[PDB]
Amino acid sequence: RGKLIAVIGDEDTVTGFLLGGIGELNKNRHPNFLVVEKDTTINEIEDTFRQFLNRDDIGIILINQYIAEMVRHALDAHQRSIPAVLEIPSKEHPYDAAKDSILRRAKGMF
Amino acid sequence: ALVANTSNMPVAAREASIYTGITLSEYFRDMGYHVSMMADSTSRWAEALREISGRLAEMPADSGYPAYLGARLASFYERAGRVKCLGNPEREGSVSIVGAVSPPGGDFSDPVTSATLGIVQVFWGLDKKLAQRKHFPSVNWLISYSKYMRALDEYYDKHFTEFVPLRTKAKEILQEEEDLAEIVQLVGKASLAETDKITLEVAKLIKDDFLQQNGYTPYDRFCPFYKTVGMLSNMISFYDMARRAVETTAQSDNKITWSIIREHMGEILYKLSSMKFKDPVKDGEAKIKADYAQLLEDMQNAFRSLE
Amino acid sequence: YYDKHFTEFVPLRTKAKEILQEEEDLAEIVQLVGKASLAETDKITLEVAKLIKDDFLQQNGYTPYDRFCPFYKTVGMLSNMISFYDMARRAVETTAQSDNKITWSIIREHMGEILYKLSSMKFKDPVKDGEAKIKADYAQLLEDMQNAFRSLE
Amino acid sequence: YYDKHFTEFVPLRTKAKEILQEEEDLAEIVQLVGKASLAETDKITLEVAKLIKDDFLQQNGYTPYDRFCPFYKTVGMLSNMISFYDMARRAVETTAQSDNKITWSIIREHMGEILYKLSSMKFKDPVKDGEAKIKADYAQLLEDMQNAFRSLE
Amino acid sequence: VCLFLNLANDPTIERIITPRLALTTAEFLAYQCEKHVLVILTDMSSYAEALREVSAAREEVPGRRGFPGYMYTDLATIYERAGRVEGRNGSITQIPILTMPNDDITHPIPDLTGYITEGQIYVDRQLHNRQIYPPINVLPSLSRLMKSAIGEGMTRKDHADVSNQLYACYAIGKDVQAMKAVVGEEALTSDDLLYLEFLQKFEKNFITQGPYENRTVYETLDIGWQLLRIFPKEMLKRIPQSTLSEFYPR
Amino acid sequence: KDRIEIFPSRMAQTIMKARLKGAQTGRNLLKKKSDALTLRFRQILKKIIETKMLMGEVMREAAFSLAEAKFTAGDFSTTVIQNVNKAQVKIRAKKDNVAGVTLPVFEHYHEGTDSYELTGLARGGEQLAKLKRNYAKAVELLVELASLQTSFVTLDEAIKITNRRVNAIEHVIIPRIERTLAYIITELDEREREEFYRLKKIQEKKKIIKEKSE
Repeated sequence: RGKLIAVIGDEDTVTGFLLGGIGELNKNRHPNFLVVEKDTTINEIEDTFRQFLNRDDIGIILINQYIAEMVRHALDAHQRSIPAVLEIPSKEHPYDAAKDSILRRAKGMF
Repeated sequence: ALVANTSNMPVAAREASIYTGITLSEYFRDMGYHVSMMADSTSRWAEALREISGRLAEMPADSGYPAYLGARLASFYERAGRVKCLGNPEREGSVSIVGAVSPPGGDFSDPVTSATLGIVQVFWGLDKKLAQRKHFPSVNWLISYSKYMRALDEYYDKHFTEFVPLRTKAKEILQEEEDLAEIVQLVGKASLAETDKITLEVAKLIKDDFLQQNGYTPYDRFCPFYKTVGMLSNMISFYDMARRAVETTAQSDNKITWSIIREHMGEILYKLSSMKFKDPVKDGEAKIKADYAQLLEDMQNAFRSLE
Repeated sequence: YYDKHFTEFVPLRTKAKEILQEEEDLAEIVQLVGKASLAETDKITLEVAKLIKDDFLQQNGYTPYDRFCPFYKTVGMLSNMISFYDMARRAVETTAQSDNKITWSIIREHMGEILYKLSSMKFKDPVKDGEAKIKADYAQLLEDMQNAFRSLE
Repeated sequence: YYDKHFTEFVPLRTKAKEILQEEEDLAEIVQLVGKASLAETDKITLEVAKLIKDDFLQQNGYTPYDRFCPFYKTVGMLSNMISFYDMARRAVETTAQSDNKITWSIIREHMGEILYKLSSMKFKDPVKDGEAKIKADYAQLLEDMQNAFRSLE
Repeated sequence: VCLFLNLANDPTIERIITPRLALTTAEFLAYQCEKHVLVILTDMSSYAEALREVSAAREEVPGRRGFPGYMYTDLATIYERAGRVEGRNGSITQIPILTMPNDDITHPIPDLTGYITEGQIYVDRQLHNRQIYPPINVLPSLSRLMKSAIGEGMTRKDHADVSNQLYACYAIGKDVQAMKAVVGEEALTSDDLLYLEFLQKFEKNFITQGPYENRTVYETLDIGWQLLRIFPKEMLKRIPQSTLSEFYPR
Repeated sequence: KDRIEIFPSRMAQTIMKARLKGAQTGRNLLKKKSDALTLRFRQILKKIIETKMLMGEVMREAAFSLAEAKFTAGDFSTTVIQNVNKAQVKIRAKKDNVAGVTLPVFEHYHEGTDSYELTGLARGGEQLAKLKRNYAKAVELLVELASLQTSFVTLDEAIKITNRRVNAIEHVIIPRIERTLAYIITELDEREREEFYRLKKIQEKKKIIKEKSE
């Protein structure tokens, strides 16, 4: 009931989670997810990112790292805890490690 | 010679005791002897002096002590020193004072300890925490100081040469070990420079196998100076070699780290720790110096094998 | 004297002093941490100690009911408050580390009328009311408390 | 006297005292908090109070311009500093609940020239530049402030 | 027992000789009659007040906090008439008992006393209000001569080791108790719980005694071990393994 | 400012000593609160470092499994993306009483509304079913990772806030109490001296008067 998990990522990432049973339409026919394609621009990602951050029914957001870099300024601008944003490796992009939001919050972590 | 005064002795004797002692000291000073006098507690003397001032209904000054407390202490210590004696024999001698201070509460605000510290040129600040840790002698290190270092530079240069830069580096290492304490607490030696790891671990080596001394062992009852400087020389030489080994290779590709140094030449770290066991009673000056020279060579070669 | 006539006062006196001192030490921590973390026994001590401070150690000496409180009544009042303390402490510690853990919130909701009665003892008004009745009324509070905790456990 | 010759001086004197007192009331707690819990209305008070302290209350008596401060100049430059206070405080009070709040950082960057000009108001040398130029100059700063606010809010 | 009573309403000058008469007897009994004398001087603070009264009678100008400038030597004159002497089998010990005005150890009376005595027992108030008797706080107390008082041939081999470990355990228990008040019971680990168990049973079994139960030095040590056996051997860091193997089990 | 500005007195001396003891106790109790938060922070940060590593391995397996489903099915992704209505997985907030401070955590909630059952593409139901499970497991781990990060959030602020208060007690409030206490002590000795002076002159005047009478 309480909170949904929003996903902003590539075609396979979103498809996988949707099969995972996560994601749904609100009463306004809005989807708590975005598929980011090669033709998707920065304003589209940022607008979606912001709407999830300002949407009180979301909370955890799952994004691809390569996207995290594309709109990275928005990831440090918001410092809260409901909107926990987790950065994941895309099907082909390589495993994340550096530029983790948390490793930045705490500079004492491997 | 010993002068004994307990707290229930006549106040005139407790106040006069300190001057009786130094008068006996000067008597032998005039013979050409070197005399070392210890006042067990100059705070006990100051208490006796305040009592007499009270009995005489004198107006009290700072913290209740007589106005002349400082003048009496200053004229006490001024009587010590190296002198040219009277008389045609043209003899020389000295009186040293190693008087102790024990202010009520352990504070340094008491005029007696404050005045004493403004007069004495060396302070061997002791601590109780070190004693609780069984580390002896219990020397605080950060509080202690000596203002004779310049006066003795002529002696040290003439007879030993390398002693002075060694004691300078030793204090720098110990002070840095303290300065790094906050970084270590917040890091755990993980996000820490390899050069700082050398400082921390070598500083420990110094604290353990040099500054610490076990007077209940027959080999460590007395450490001749030539042995003290020998021990420090090899430890500081190691420090410099370890710093160079890391720094000259720290660019890229193939670097030396403390984990490599420690594992690679553990026998050298052991031999350095073993140096305090060279008993001057059985191993003569030439043998101890020879063994210390061998460690110095073995040590430099151990690092050489890494480059 | 106390052991000859009452036999109950001496141990009540000891426990009352323990509670008041324990409250002072807990008060020092609450002022710092805001009750963020308290043991259930500590929560009882704080509330019983307030019960004592407000409804036993506080009295208006210009009122008929508290112009003079006869000793049998003073010990009567304390006897019930201490009995409550021991039973409330036993209940939460006995059921601790189990399934049906009892807490203060359950006790206060379960037998709220018992705390009201305990706080009402100062008003029994001696001399206007009789000695035999006041003692009997305090006995009734003890029976009501015992039934309240028995049904809670 | 003040009402007879000036009138404007007295309400300026009162507002200046209130600003300085509020700054002290805040400084006591800001030292402990670290400027984390300050409202935008409080940050304006703190910075205007600094403006008053550094540019109004202190003067270098061994200079051609601060060796003597004719009263009309003291009240003139105070009027501007207080006028800024009221306009800056209003700017945030009318926007804090809107879709864009004029926080200190917005007014500070927008009106940085006004804050510097206000600080320069001491450097008027009343012997070289007489009353006519000083009053005209102070009037110009007031106009500059009013125009900047109209473009800001 | 040789008992001297100087009552509050007795002459104040007699209060001054009272401790001198007690020690005068103690010196006779101890050093001339070859026996060991324990001298207890109760309420030295009341003595100090009587001494101030005598000073006023002499029209002497009061010193620090109203007391004579010679209060230091006067206390030493009384206190130091004790100890062992060469060639005789007697001894005198002293346990002066002093009320701290306004509970401030800085006051000249406890300050001048402690400055010329060897450690302190120190009776607290928190332990008293908690209805612990005796209310003696072991953390601020000290006996400088304990190192020589105890050990094989004087009490028992393990005396020194039991004392040091109990002191550390109580100090830690108090430290853990302070932590518990902040983090709660669920935030504690097993070692912390053992220290809390020790703290509660230490005060209830070891310190709390009662006025008519006489615990000899060997029973006191046995009680210590009963509390120490709460901990596994590896946590008793201040007791050598040889001592643990001899005394710890059973 | 520099002193509490309480007039020198024995009453003020007693109050300052009690005030100092209180400040010292508060410093130590808050320092212990910080140390407990720091261990958990380092406990929770260690968990994030461990959990993050696992996340990598788990997501890799899910990504491969998706490729396997695609191999059989072909292009199911369009149907899944367009055919979305209700969620089967939802997250509930829960409270974690880490200390006196309470930390917000996420908890996985298997609400239960049925997901889309699709055998339309090559009928590759076995691979799609394994794929659902692989991601479903990934989500649960991510929920814990999100709490980890959110817990780490409420903890970094709690540590900085507690340490700031501890630092102020140590650097501002106690130094000020100690300066006040030392000030009081000095002023009290100054008052004692002037009383001594007057008494000395009184004793001397009495002696002078007595001599004149003889």
